[PDB]
Amino acid sequence: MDISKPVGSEITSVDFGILTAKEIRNLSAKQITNPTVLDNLGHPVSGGLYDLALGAFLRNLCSTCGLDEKFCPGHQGHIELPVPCYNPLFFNQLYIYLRASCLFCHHFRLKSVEVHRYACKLRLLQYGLIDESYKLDEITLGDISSTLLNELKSKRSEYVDMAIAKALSDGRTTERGSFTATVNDERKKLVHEFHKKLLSRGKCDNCGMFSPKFRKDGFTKIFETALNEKQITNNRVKGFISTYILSTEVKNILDTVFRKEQCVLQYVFHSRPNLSRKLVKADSFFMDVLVVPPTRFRLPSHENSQNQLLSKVLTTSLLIRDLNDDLSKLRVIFSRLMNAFVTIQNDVNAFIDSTKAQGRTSGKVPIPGVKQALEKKEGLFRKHMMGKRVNYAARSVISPDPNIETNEIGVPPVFAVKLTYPEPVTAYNIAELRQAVINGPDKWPGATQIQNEDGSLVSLIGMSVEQRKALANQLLTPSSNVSTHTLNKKVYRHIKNRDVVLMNRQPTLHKASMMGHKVRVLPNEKTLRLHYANTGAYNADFDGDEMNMHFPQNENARAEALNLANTDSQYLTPTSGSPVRGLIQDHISAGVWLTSKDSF
Amino acid sequence: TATTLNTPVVIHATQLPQHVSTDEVLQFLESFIDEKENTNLSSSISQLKRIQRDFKGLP
Amino acid sequence: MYKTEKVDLALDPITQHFGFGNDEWPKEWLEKLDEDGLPYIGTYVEEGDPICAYFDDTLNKTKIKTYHSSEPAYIEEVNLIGDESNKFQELQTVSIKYRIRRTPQIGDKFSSRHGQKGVCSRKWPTIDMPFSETGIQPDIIINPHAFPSRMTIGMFVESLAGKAGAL
Amino acid sequence: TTCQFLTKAVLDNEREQLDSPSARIVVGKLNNVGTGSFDVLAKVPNA
Amino acid sequence: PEDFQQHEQIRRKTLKEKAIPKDQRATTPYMTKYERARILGTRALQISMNAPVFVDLEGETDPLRIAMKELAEKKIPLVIRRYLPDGSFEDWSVEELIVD
Amino acid sequence: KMQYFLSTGNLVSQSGLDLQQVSGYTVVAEKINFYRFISHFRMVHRGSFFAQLKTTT
Amino acid sequence: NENRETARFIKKHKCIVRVPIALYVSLAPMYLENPLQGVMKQHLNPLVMKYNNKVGGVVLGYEGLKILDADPLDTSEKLIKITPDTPFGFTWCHVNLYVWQPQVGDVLEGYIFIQSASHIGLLIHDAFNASIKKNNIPVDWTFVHNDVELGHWVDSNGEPIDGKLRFTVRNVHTTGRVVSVDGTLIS
Amino acid sequence: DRLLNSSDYTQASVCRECGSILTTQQSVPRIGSISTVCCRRCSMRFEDAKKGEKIFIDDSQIWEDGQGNKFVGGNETTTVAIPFVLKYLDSELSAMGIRLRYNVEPK
Amino acid sequence: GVHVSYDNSIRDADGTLVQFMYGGDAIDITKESHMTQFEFCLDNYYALLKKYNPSALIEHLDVESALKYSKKTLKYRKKHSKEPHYKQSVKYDPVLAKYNPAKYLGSVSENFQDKLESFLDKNSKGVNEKKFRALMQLKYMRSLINPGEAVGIIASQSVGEPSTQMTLNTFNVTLGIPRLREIVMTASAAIKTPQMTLPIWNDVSDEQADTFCKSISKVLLSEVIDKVIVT
DNA sequence: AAGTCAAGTACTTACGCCTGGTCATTACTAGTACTGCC
DNA sequence: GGCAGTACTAGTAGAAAGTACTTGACTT
RNA sequence: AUAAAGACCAGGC
Ligand SMILES: [Zn+2]
Ligand SMILES: [Zn+2]
Ligand SMILES: [Zn+2]
Repeated sequence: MDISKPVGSEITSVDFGILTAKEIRNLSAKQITNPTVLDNLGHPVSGGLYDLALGAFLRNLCSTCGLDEKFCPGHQGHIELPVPCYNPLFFNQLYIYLRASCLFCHHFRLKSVEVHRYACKLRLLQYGLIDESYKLDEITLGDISSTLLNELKSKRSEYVDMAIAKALSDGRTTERGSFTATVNDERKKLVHEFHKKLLSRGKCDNCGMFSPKFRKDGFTKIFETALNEKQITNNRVKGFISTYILSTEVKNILDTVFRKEQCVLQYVFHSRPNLSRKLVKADSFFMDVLVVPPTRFRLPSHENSQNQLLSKVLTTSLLIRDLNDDLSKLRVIFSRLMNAFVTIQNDVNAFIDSTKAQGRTSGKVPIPGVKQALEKKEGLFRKHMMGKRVNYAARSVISPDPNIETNEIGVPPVFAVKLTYPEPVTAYNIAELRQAVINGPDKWPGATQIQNEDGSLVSLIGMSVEQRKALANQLLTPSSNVSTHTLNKKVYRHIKNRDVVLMNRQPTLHKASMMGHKVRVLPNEKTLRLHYANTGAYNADFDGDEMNMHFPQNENARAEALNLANTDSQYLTPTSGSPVRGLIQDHISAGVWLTSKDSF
Repeated sequence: TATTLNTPVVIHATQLPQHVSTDEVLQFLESFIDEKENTNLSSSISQLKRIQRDFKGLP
Repeated sequence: MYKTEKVDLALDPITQHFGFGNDEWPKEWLEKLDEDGLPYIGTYVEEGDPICAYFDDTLNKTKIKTYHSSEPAYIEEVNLIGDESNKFQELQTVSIKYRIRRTPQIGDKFSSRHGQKGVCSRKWPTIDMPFSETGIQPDIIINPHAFPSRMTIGMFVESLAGKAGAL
Repeated sequence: TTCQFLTKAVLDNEREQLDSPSARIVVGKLNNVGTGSFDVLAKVPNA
Repeated sequence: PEDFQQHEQIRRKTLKEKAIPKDQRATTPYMTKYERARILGTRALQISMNAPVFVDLEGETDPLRIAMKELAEKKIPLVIRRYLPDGSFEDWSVEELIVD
Repeated sequence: KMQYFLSTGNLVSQSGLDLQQVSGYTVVAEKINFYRFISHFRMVHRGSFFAQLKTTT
Repeated sequence: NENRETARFIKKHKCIVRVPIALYVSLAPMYLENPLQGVMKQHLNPLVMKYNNKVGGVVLGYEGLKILDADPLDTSEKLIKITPDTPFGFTWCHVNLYVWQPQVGDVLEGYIFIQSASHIGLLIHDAFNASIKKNNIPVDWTFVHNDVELGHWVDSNGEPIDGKLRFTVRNVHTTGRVVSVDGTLIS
Repeated sequence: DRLLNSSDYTQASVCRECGSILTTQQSVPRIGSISTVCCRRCSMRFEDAKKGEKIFIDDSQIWEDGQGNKFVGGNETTTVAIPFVLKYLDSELSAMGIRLRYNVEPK
Repeated sequence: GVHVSYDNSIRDADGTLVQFMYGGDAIDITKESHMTQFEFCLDNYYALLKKYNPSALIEHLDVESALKYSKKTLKYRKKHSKEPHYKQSVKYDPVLAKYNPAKYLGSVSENFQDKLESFLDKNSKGVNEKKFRALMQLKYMRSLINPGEAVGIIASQSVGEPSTQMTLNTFNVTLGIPRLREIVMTASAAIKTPQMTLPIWNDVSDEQADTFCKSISKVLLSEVIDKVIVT
C-alpha cells in the first residue's frame, strides 16, 4: 500500500440478496450456448465458456472492456436454461414449504388466526421490542364465525401499531429497528417453531380437505405420493359441499401459495423492517439462468476449471433445445425428455454441490466446482481470508548472540539487501538518504527502488553509479505540476538500526510469542541472531529451530511495534503474573561463583 | 488527474438554482479576479477576463 | 553436493540442434559453452549462466537455456545420450552433473553419535580459544550445561575411551 | 459450515454491520478492539 | 436538491445528539497507551509528509522519535475522538491529557 | 503399466487385492549415507492408513 | 408483477446562475495551519472553467468559503478529520459557484471565429467554443470559397454575414476537450 | 496493514446504488474522450429507455461497450480499498445465486 | 471481540455487555504484583513517591468524594460481620461502581482495603500514615487496565498456553484437556462422571455416614445372585 | 386423528508452519489412411 | 491394380467420535 | 526474455 493514494470511502454495513431473472438478464454481456472450450489454431471461440467478451484471455484483448489482461478485471457471464429448477442450498427449505401448502386453496393447512399471529409477532420481533411479544399472545378476548376473527385481526393490528408507535415515540427503538443477540435468539427459535409446524398435521383448516404429501427421493426429484382409500372418499365428499410429476409445476404451486400468504413470508424471510417494500416470490430462489465467473478466475493452467461441468450443462441444454424443436414438427421421445430433465437438474446440482450427482466409478475425487472449491479443508477461507501470504518478510535459522541488550537482534546483509521500506523525502533526510541512493541496493546501506510522484516505480538493480548520482542530485526537487505538488518521491530504504522488526515462531500460542524488536546489522553470516533471555519467551531452542521474521510497512506500524508490542513492555506475561524472561543456564551458573564469599 | 487527491468524492448542489442577473455576475467577476492573483490558474483567469469584458464591453 | 540436471531438447522433423548456426549472434557467452553445444568441464556456473545453447531452424536463432538454482555449482561431467535405431538419429537428450563446494559454515546441525543435536553459533579464532598445557586448542567446545537435561553420559565415558585410545 | 450458514444468512436477508473482528478482516477499516475503537481528530486554527 | 437536504439535517442533528458537551464528559483523564501509540504513530506519519513543525529539531531523522518529542512538549494540533458503544463520543484534547 | 506401478507407487488393480491401503508402496532411495542404504533394506511399515487413524495403541 | 418490478427499479436509484454545493475533499499536511488555501489550490483552482457533471456547466469562480465543522458548538479554531491511513483530512464544506449552463433550445449570441465550407467555429462571449454542422445550414444559404487565400457564407438575402451571429443551442458536448455548443437553424 | 495492505490491497471500483464491484467496468471511449467508467448493471439499453416533452441527455451519460451496444445510466461509483479475494467472493458466491451488496459512505 | 470500553466495562463487538467490570477491579495481571507487598513498598516509599509523583495528580482528581463512601461501607461491614448476603442489605454497593475509577482517588476494591487496614493494625512505624495510604491508593488508581486492551484474546491464549504443557493422561476422575475441552466445547450435558460434593453435618459421625452411603448406593438384581441353575 | 417420544442417519468434524522429491500430462478402442503382396 | 494386414490418430469412458434434524411407532 | 494448480512418499520444529 502507498499512502499517496487515499481511499475516499469505507464500508459500514453489508447486506445480502438473491439473484433473480431480470437482474442477470441485464447483468451479463453476451449469451454463450455451445459446449466448446476453443477451436483449433489457439484462439477463443465465440459463444464458448472462454468467450472473448468475458475478459482478456491468452494475450488477446477483451471484447467488452477493450483493455489488456492487467487492466481488465473481468466480466460476468451467464448461460440460459430451458426449464427453471431449484438450488441445492435451498432445497431443504423448499421441502418444508412444499409439504405444507394446500393444493386446492393455495394456503397453508392451518387457519388464518394463528398464521397471522405468528406473522404479527415476527412483525414485533423485527424491531428491538420484546416486552410485548408475549403480551400479544394473551389477546384472545371475545365452529367460529369469520366476523369475530376479522375483528380479532383488527384489534391485533391496532395493538401492534400502537406498540410500534409508542416504542418508536419514546427513545426505545430506532426507525431502522434494533438488532442484538437476544432478539435473534427468539427469532431463530420462533421461526424454528414455524418449521415445527403443520408437518405433523393433517387436513387443512381453511378448506375442509386433505392434500397429497410429497416424499423426498434423497437428492434429485422430490416425488409425489399416491393417495389411499380413506382419502379418495374425501375427494368424493369435497364435491358434496411415488410418481414423477413435473418440475415447473412446483413453481406454479409456490407462486400462488406465496401470493395468498405474502404478508406472512414478508416477515418470516426478513430480519429487519422492510423499508423498500418489496415482494418475495418463488422466482427468487428458483434459478432460471446460471452465472459463470469471468475468465480471470477460469484460467486453463487441461480442464483445470469448471469447464468440464459447464460444458456438460450446455451439452444437455443443446440436446434439450433440440427436443422441443423435434416436437415442433409433430413413446421414447417422452422418456428421453423426462430423463433429460433429471440429467440437466442433476447436472447443475453437480456443478453447485458434490453430494447430489449420480457419478460413476471411483474418480480419485470429483473436481471441486464452486462450493467444495470454496471449502478445501472445510472452509478454504482459512487460506486467503484469515491467514495471508504476507510480503516484506524474512525467515532463517536463529543463532545465539550475547552483547545485544535484550531488545535488538542481528540481521545478515543478505536480509539487509532484499527487504526495504518506503520513506518520503523531506528536509530531515537530505543528508542521510542521499548516501542511500548513491550507495545502491547491493552495498549497505543504500536504496533499492525510488517511487516517483506519478506512481511509476523505478529501481536500481542494473543501473550505474553515475546514474545513481544523477538521481541523487535530482531527488529533492519540486513536483512537475500543482496536481502532484502535494507529495514528493518515497525512496525505499532497506533497513537501519532505527527500524523495528517483529519476530514470530510457529506454533505461536500466547501474546508474548510475537514481540517487536529493534534491529542491528551484523556482516558475519546469513543466519538470524537472538538473546539468551529472549529465546525463553518464544519457547524456542537452538537445535535447528526455524522461526519467521516480519517487517512493518508503515510509520504508525513502527510506533505500535516499538511502544506497544515491544519486548521490554512484554516483560510480564498476562497469564499468572510470572515474568517470562531471565538468563537460563550460563549467566546463572556464574552467579553462584561470582557473588559468593570465596571470590576476592 | 482523476483521483481523490484532485477531485471531490461526493458532490451535491445544496439548494435549487436561484437566478442572478448581469449585475451580480459583473460584481462576482470583478471581485474574485482581484481576489485570485493575490501555475495552471493563470490559464483559467485569462478565460475569466473574456467573460468579464464581453458582458461589460466589446472585444 | 552433486546436482544432476537432465535437459531434453525439441520440447516430426527435428528443428532444435545443439550448437550455433550461421547468422549474427552476440558474443561474450563462449566462456562456458563450446562450438559443439556443450559446456566446458570445470567452469564456474552461478545462477543465470549458459549451460546449453540450442539452434532452432523455425526461428533461425540460438537461444540459451539458462540455469536458475540456489547455489553456484561447478560442472564435473556431461553425458550424451542418443536413442538406438536402425536409422541415424541426432542426440536430443543431455545429462549434466554439477558439484557444489559446501564449505562448513555456522548453523549446520553438527552432532555426535549419542543424540546431542546442536548448531554453530560463531567460529572463534584459535588465539581467542583456550589452549591446553601441551599447547593444543580444542577445536570444538560443547556446553556442559546440557548434560543434566540431555542426560548424555555416553559422551563422557566415550571421551575417556577416545583419548585413552589415541594416546 | 459456511455453506449451511450462508443458507440461513441469505434466507432471512441478513444485514450485518461487520463489527466482529472476523468480519473486520474480510474488508474492515482497521479493527474494533484496541486502537480501532476510537478515532483521530485534528484541530486547525483557521476556519 | 431536497432529498439530501433533509438527509444533511439528519446527519447534523444525529451527530450533535451523539456529541456530549464539554462539562459532561466522565471518562478517564489519563493518556492511554493506545492513544499514545496512535498519537506517536499518526504524528510521525503526519510529520513525514513535510508538516509544519512546532518544536526545535536538531540533527534528528527518526519521525517516530520526533513525535515522541512533540508529545513530550505537547505541541501537536490533534484531539482524540473517543467513541462510546452507544454512539456518543468525547473530544479529549491531548494537551489536557497527562502522561507518565 | 508396471513401470507406472513402480513410478507413481499406487497400484491400479482390478481385483482389489488384499491390503487395505492404495498408495505408499515404493520409497525414493536417496542413497545419501550407507546407514540410509541399509535402513531401506531392513524397512518395516505398519501402513499409510494408520497415519490417519488417531489411536495410541 | 411488472408494476412492482418498476417500484424495485425506481428505488434502485434512490445564462449564468449561482448554485450552492456541498463537497467532501482532502487536505494536505503542509496546509494544516492554512486549510482554506490548501482546498483552494487543490480542488477549486483546477475546477474553474472546467465542465462539472453534477452542476452541469462551466464553473466561473467560487463564493462562500465556509469549511464545515466536525464538532457543532464561536471560535475560528475549527477541526478536521484525518483518515487513519493518510495524513490528509477529509472535511465537508459548502461553497457557492456561478455556473454557466447553456441548455437545449436557448438562444445565445456568438462571435465569428472560423468560416469553413461546412462548419462555423464561433466564440460565444470570447470564452467558449461552438460549432454548426453542414446539416444545420439553410438551403437558401450558399458558401463561397476565396481563391486568393478560408471562405465566406452568403445568407438568403445575398450578402455576407456580420460578426455578431446569434443562434440557438442544439447540443452541449462534454466528453471533448473544451465545451462545444452545437447550433440549430430552424425551429 | 499487514494482512491486507501488503498483498490483497487493491483499489477497486464500487457502485453506489447497486453496491457491487464485479459488475462495473470501463467502456470503450472515443479518440478524444478518455477515462470512462460506470456500472452496467443499473444501466439500461438506450433504445429501450425513451419518453412532459421529449427529454434529452448531455451525451456524457451515454457509454458504449466493445460489442457496439449503446447504454444509459449506472454512473454513481467510486474507488474503495478492498482485498481482491473479497472480489473473488463476490464472483464465486454469485455463481451460487447469492448476491452481496455493499453501501459505501457517504450514504 | 470482547474488550474494555471507556465506560469501564467489557462487552462484545456489536455492543452487548458481558460483565460490568473486568474481574470487579479492572486491574491488569501485569501490574498487580506489588499491590500486596505492603512491607516492600513501605521500605521503598521514597522511590515510589518519586516516580508516581502524587504532587502532580491532584488537579484533575477528586479525593474526599470516594473516601467518604469508603468510610461508610467499611463502617457497616464491620457493624454486622455476622451473616452472608442472603440476609444482607444492598444499600452500599462497592465504592468503585457509582464512582469513576481513574478519576476519583480512594475508590478501591474490598479485599485490598481489608488487608490494607489489617497491615496497618499489625504495625506502628520515619514516614507518616496519611501519606503512605495516599501513595498506596494512588498506586491502586494507577494500575487499572487501559481502556481498549484486547481482553478476550488474552483470556483465550492464557487458558490454552498451559494446556500445551500438561497434555497427558493422568497426574480419581478424568483430568486434563479431555475434560477442559469437554466443559467448553461439547455443550455440557449428562457427563461421563457425575460429581456432587456434600458437606457433612457436625453431630453425625462415621457410623452415621456409612449408613447413608449404603442407603443410596444402588444395587442391581445381579449383585445378589451367586449361582443360577436353569434346568 | 394428532401430539409426543424414541430410533435411524447424514454429515459434519480434527495441531502450527516450512523444505525437498516425483509425476503425469488418460487408457481402451475403433475408424481410417498408407504400405506391401498377389 | 485390387485386397488386406499393420500402425497412427482422434474420440470417449476396510476405521476414529459427537450432536441435532427427520421420521416411524405408540398411546390418548 | 518466463514459470500455475492439485495427487503420493520421505524429512525438519
Ligand atoms: Zn473485459
Ligand atoms: Zn386447504
Ligand atoms: Zn450500479
